[PDB]
Amino acid sequence: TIRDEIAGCIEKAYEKILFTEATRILFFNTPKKMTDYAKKRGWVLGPNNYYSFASQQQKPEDTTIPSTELAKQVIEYARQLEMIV
Amino acid sequence: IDAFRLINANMMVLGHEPRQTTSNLGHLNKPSIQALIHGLNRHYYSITINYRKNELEQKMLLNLHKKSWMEGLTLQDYSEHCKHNESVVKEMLELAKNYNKAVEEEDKMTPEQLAIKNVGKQDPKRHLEEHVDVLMTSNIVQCLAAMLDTVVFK
Repeated sequence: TIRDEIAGCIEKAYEKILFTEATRILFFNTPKKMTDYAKKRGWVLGPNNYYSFASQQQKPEDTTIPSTELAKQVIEYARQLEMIV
Repeated sequence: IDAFRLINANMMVLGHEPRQTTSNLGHLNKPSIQALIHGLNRHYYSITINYRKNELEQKMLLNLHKKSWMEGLTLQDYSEHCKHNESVVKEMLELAKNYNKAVEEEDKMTPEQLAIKNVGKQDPKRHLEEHVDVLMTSNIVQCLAAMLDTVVFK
């Protein structure tokens, strides 16, 4: 549960890390567990470095889940102000 | 609607009073006023008027006056309210905020003076709260702002 704890917190701002410090922290000096992490995980086994890929959200379409959750919420405001029985 | 019927003068030796289906006469005396109508129950006896309506005509007058007060294609004026909600509303929102400061600092004197004068006696003077109407205009603001997401998106 610490092995997958490093394998969870790897994906953060370790934008590049040299391999033998990950050998120190993870465990197992030159294992096939480096194949396990570098293949079951991402962190492309390049030259002496687990490389960090990039991913984005953009908040593009939504704009609409804001608009429809506001449809829900203001239909609710109007609904409770609406009541009369 | 008001309709009438003339009586003679030859038949005042005879009576004037069979009045079948008695409800109509007692109904005639209620829509009614005057001293002169009371003087013209002679020479005049009225007659009941009622109304039968075609459900075709009733339903298409309902079409007209519950649908044609909404306007053509029906999106048009609600998207025009959406045009109002980002260009014109903020000016009357400034008017609303200035009213809901200026009226308020003197209507906070009102429960004070309710504690001062009596338990709720007669009307002292001019002003009132009047905030409820301005809040209903603000409710118009929020409902037509809700219209923005619905109309503008999709």
